[PDB]
Amino acid sequence: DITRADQIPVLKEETQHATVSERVTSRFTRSHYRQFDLDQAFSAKIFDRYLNLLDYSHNVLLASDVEQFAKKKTELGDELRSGKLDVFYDLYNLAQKRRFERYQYALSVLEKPMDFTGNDTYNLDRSKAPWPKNEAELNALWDSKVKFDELSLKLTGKTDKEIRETLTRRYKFAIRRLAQTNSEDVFSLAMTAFAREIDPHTNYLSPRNTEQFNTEMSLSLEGIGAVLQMDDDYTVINSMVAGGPAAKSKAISVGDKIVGVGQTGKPMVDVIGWRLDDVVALIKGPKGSKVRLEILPAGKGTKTRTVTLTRERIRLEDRAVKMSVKTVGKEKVGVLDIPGFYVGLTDDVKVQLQKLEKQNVSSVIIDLRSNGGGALTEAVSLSGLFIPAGPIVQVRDNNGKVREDSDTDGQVFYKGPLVVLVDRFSAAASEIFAAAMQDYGRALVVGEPTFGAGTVQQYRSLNRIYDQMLRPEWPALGSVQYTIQKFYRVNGGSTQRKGVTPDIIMPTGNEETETGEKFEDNALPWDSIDAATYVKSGDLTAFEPELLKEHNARIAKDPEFQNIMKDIARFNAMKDKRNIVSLNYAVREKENNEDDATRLARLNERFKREGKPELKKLDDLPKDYQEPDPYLDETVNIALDLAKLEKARPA
Amino acid sequence: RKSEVLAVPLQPTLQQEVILARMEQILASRALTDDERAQLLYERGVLYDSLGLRALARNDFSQALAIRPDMPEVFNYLGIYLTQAGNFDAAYEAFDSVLELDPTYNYAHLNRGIALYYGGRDKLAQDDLLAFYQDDPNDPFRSLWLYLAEQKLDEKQAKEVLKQHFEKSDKEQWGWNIVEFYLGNISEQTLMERLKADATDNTSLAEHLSETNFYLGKYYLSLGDLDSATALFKLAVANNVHNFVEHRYALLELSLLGQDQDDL
Amino acid sequence: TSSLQASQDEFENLVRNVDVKSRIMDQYADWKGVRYRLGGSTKKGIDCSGFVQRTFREQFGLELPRSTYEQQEMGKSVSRSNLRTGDLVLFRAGSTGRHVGIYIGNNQFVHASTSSGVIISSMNEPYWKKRYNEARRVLSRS
Repeated sequence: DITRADQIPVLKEETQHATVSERVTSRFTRSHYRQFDLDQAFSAKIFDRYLNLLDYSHNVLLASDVEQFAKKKTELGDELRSGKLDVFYDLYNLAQKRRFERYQYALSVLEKPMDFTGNDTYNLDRSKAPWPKNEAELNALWDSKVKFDELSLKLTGKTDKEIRETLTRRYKFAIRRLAQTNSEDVFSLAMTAFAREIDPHTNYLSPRNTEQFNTEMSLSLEGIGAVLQMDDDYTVINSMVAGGPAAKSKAISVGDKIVGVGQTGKPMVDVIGWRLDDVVALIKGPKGSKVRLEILPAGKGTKTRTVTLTRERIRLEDRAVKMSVKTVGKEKVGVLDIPGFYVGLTDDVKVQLQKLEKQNVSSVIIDLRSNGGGALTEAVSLSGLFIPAGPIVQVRDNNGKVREDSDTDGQVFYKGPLVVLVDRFSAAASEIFAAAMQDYGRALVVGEPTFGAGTVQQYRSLNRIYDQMLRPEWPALGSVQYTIQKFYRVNGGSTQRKGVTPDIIMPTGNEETETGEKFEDNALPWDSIDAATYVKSGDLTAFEPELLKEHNARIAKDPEFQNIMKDIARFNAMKDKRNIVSLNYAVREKENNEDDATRLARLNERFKREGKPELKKLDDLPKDYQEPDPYLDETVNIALDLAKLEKARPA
Repeated sequence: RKSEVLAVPLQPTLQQEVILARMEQILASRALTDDERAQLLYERGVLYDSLGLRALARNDFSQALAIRPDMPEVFNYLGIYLTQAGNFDAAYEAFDSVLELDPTYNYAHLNRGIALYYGGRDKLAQDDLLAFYQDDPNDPFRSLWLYLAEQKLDEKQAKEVLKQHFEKSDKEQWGWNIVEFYLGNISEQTLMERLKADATDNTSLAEHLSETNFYLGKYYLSLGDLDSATALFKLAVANNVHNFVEHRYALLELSLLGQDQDDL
Repeated sequence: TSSLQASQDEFENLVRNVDVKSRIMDQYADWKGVRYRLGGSTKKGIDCSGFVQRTFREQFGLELPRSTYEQQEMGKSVSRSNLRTGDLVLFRAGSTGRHVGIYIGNNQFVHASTSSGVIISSMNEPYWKKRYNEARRVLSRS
């Protein structure tokens, strides 16, 4: 089984890969908003990006081999457009064999103290660094990371005897899984290097990742649903699918699990240490398939029995389709939590935001926290609910034609005033949504300045009609996502670099965050096309003094906003020396006790404020849900005062 | 501002119409395999194209593809139609399919080059058209298209490369006279007189006039004389030779000029 | 920018739906002048909903329900600006509460009115222009 460097197999490019790359290259070179060419300069940048992708932390790199393969750093264009990805595969194989050269001595030694922490430092930003020349320095430095991890595990963690042996098993199995990577990994890595060199949002999706995107854009999982996490060659079936049809047969649970199984009558291939992707692909099946289910003692036991289970269209959904629009509280003020702009988000939200047009409306809120953009047609069909038939977004290709996309089917169904709450990690379609409401002046912008994405991508399959006929032995081919157009607001401006500046600034947003579109590589510039035609409902976007000072009073009248401002002051103080962190166990234990005491003090203050019993020890309280969001509470207060105005401002 | 040669605009021949009628009759019958059906659909699309019925031609081609998906010639015609329609990315993809099913279909390169040329990817168009030139350097129109591509990069370099190509050719095919006019070597009057000399019947005259009027329209367009360009393109399309790339792309240039005129 | 401009899919759609008006007019020619009768499904006497049902079943094969109210919830809603032939046009008649007709183009619709039976009428007529409700599309085929 496990041996030495000879055991590491020589990876070879797969048959279809060539063609795949070609098609990809074609698209990327011919149809992309960025007018670029696959010249020698671009090939060299691809070489450097692929090097940085092989090992981001500049750990196991070798100047000698880098310069040996930097000789052909000009030919990568011919490599891509020819399909013969020889250089990529050879470099990856050399990196795999050098993984063994990375280090050897440290393993199993997890308790015995070999090194002391005498005012040492360590870099947290290891991207900017020269290529290592010698061997001894890294061989010595490698043990430092795991030894600091185990020292912090002595600071805070589980008991030693239980987790240490499992950590050693995890390191050995990590070395094992590193030697079990397939050619698809190398192919997708090279394609991703190329795409990211072109544009930060351009990407290539492997057939597995293509199915992943299809399900992430359809929810129609094909197989058995279950969220899983692995620890040393055994995945734990959390199976939070509850109401799932394959979960109705919960004859097996978290502890009633097996490894080797078959699918719809296939030979039960005893999977022992396989990859997560491999076993999940084996667990999946088409619409109308079967699956081998084994009956075993509900806990730890070695007694297997064989029965069957059915596969069908299964739609795992972390959505809430609940429609309870009642006048409770003071007004019908609700919070809408959107996890993503799904293709079916309009088809499931129309149950929620449609049926209240003739009846009395209220100031409801739409929260776009931690949002992922899915579709643009759906974004326009969802944004047409609050705007009576109007342009939601403008799109512009590399030629210069501008098109305003708006679904010409339906008037403003929800005629109530609306508040949008958005964070900085929001989706681009969410930016389109909020920008539409801000330029129309119908809603109120509240929250954090968004990420700042302004590029529209096309997601296309790489399959021709003749692929099935004359290449039957080929597997499924990947897909591509390349920026075709650039989107703009109806006011003429764009959110590609400046984002959206909301009327209601939040405390956590006032900090200069080192995240966004600016810190992304190859991000497009900013340009403001002329303003569209649109009816603005009052110029309250630039003039929001009514609720501004009210909510400033509210944030200065509560200690939660003040404690959060203290947190952001701690951030603004630590970010000076954030890149190089010092590891002295004395001062580290000092800061750990400081943080624990500050958390206990804030918890006792909020308990005294709310009248709940005070906590004294950390053992009685299990892992539970903390406070969700005080900024949603400020948005509800904003909606309340907006209803106050609408009652006092019909004239 | 100049006197021009004129030909009788081409009319559909009797042979074309008898062939089209019999094709309708044959396709009407059921006794036909799928391979023979796709073959006849491709031939009828070719005839429609030769008659200027490009939507019907594209329909027959699409049906033949829906029967047999491994037809590179159908992809070629579909890419040509995508170029004419202005959807250049789809044209690139169709010609890629052409070269994937058959890499020896050299004319595909030319077409994709033209697509890229009308798309704005002047360098890639230069690559494709230079490949086509390498396939046969003595064909004057290959050098003409290569020059049309390179003119968007470097005018002097493109004209010099065109002169070098002309010198390196055997100078046997008539089209080089156009090239000579492009090189400031013969007067336009001499070009038209050599045209009159080289034409034997009305159809050869129509072909000559189509090609020459297209290239002359491109020439006067590069010099900024919009009216002469429009008139030359109209005189080209008037020859009713719907199978020439000059005809198609003369219509395309007229469409682009109308577009430029419409938006102020 | 003439014929080739329209894509191949749009071309097939045009060829497949170019006769919709012709079929509805065939139904009209075979059915024009038939008297109005509530709850009638025959040439002796017919109502708007029954006429719509028979027309869409005999010319296209789409089996719509019988009542105008059920038809009003059939298919997918459509806006006034972009309505095609073969879509259902709904007026707020009120004699039974609602009224159904079949749009044929140029602000015209074929319908069995209570006054003059089955006839062509104009959307711009004062009575119908004042009393317009919604519109539904049921010929889903493109």
